[PDB]
Amino acid sequence: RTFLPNGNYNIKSIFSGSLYLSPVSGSLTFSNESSANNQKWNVEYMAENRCFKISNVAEPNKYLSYDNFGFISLDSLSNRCYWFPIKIAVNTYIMLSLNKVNELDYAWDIYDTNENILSQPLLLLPNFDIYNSNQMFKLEK
Amino acid sequence: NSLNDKIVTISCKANTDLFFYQVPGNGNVSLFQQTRNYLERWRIIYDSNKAAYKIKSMNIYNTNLVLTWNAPTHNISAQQDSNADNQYWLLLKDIGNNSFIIASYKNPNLVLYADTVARNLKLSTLNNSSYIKFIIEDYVISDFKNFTCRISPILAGGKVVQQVSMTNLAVNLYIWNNDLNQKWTIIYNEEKAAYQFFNKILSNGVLTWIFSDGNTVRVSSSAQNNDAQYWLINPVSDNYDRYTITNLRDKTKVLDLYGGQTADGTTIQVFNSNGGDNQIWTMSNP
Amino acid sequence: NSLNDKIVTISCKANTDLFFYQVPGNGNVSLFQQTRNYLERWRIIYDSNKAAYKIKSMNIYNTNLVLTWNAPTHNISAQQDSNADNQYWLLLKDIGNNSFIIASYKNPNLVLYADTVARNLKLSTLNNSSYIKFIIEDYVISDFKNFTCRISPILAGGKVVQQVSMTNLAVNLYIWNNDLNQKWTIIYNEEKAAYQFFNKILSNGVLTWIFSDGNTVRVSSSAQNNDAQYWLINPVSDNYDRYTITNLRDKTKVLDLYGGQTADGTTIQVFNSNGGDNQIWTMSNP
Repeated sequence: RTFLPNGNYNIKSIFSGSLYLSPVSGSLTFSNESSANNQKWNVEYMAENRCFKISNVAEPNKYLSYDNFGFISLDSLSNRCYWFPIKIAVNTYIMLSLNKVNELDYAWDIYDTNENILSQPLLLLPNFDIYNSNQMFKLEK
Repeated sequence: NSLNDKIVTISCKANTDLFFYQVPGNGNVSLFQQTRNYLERWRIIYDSNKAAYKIKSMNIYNTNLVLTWNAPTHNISAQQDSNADNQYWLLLKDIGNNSFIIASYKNPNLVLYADTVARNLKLSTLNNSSYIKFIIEDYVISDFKNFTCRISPILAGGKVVQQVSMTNLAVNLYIWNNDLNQKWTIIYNEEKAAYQFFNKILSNGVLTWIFSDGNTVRVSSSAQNNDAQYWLINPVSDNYDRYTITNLRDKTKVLDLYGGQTADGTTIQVFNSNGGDNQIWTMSNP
Repeated sequence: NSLNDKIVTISCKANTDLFFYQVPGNGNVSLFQQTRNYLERWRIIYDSNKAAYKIKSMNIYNTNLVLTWNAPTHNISAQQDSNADNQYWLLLKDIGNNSFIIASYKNPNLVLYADTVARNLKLSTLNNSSYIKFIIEDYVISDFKNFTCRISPILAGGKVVQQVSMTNLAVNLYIWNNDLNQKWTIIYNEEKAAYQFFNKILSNGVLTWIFSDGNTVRVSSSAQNNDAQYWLINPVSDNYDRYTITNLRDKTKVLDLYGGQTADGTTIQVFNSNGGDNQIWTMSNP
């Protein structure tokens, strides 16, 4: 409780309000608010792994995960679908994958040409500190 | 810009026989067997301000189509040239294995990846595998590095340039009976920077000019160097695919038709380069 | 191969004046202004099967220490060599400008990145920013690319090769007074693959082997493409930063002191390439 309570969230980049996490042709990308269930993520603390899993409300047997190419993915449940969030300011988090890649952590990251992310896929890339703008994502309601 | 504006075949490092090839009906790019065809070819365009290249297909009935990572998906396709960020690429020579990583200007964390199973192109993040590494090479030296073929004059074909017999060499023009003395294996030599023309009827036997005879041409066993042996193939850009076989010993010496006689028996000779037409020739699959 | 066993300076494309530097008291690496000292030299070792290169600092005191990605941090240091995966690097050359993005063999996902606020080296994921891109060069070309300096034989370090005055354009040896006729500027013409020596009391007055009265040598207006102006600078490679100055026109004619003569006014000529001392020189800041 208090900290990321189970429920239905929206997921943005700090690079722009007015854009939401959504799946498209099987990638995850930030897109224009559609007020629909495609953009609503159900996030569930699983106390057995002290980590959280995140399902897509409109296809809720599919969870956020990643592939052996860089990308974050929607997939059926897997240990990869487990995430270990770090809050660093109201509603903003740096999502680390629970299980470490080599000796170093990875995170959701998203590229910006100039604080612009329009057509960009969400990927999984090494993390280091709390100071990477791209690694930062905000989860509301 | 070192190779800028060049015409090129990209093949996969994880499969030497697979080429970037554009599929006629629409805009798929696919990894395909060797093809000696415009569809196999791509010219590279540098942009000084974007500091990066785009890759354009020489599809003749679909000009101005270029390699294009589709917005957020994993998919590489060919597209109408908006001339946008998704349509540019950084070319990165590996220097170790001498191949290229091709990374998207749009987001250069992601790189071209060869999906060998399902024979199309995809994106992946950087790693050491050979799925992200690629061979880029001069369309001509690719089409001719090891091509076993027949040669026909620009003047009406098929009459093919052949050696007369396994027993007797020389070199004549004839109508295409399939006898392998008319089948002709051309193989590139990086060091010399030129191609030899082997005969099949007996390998080790290669197409040669002669010394103390200038016009005359024949076949002989390979020798050091040898300067007389070896040749330079050069296209004549247009709808084209018609080439010009030029000797290394004397660069003004081009393979000639001896007045372009169009009948069986004719000597094949070698001349100065004014041509043009007996000098010109095309080459193709048995 | 290509850059194997070669010996090199790395400078940041984001800021040309800062180079990779191995701070001498124990192992760190800093981005630091141009030195011309072993400190900013790095030997490039290839591992043909590892697929990738490692970069070894040339510090005399602590040889066999290389450039090395620290653990799960983003920092980068000079450390003892043990062929560990941290210690290798992919040298991916951008073909647009002739830059290099240098990626970790242990983890390509991220490549090294010039900090330049903290004069420092870290690892970051990729981008189009010039902070991840770098300039790799033969140290000799980097040292004598463009170098305002004084030239001295090894037989007399306190004495200096000079033009005699602004009017009298001959070249002798003289004790170092900080006067302009004693200072030169060395420039690489890369297309020519050789350097010229510009004297500093003259604009475009250049060290020349005047081939006609030769072996004598003096300064002349630069002219165009004389080819007796222009010189190669080769070290005596194992040790001491001492260079033979060989002439372009004639391979076996180098800069010469004319007997180990050492005394004010002694001639500087150009002579047959023998053992040395006579033939060796040393370049250094005014």
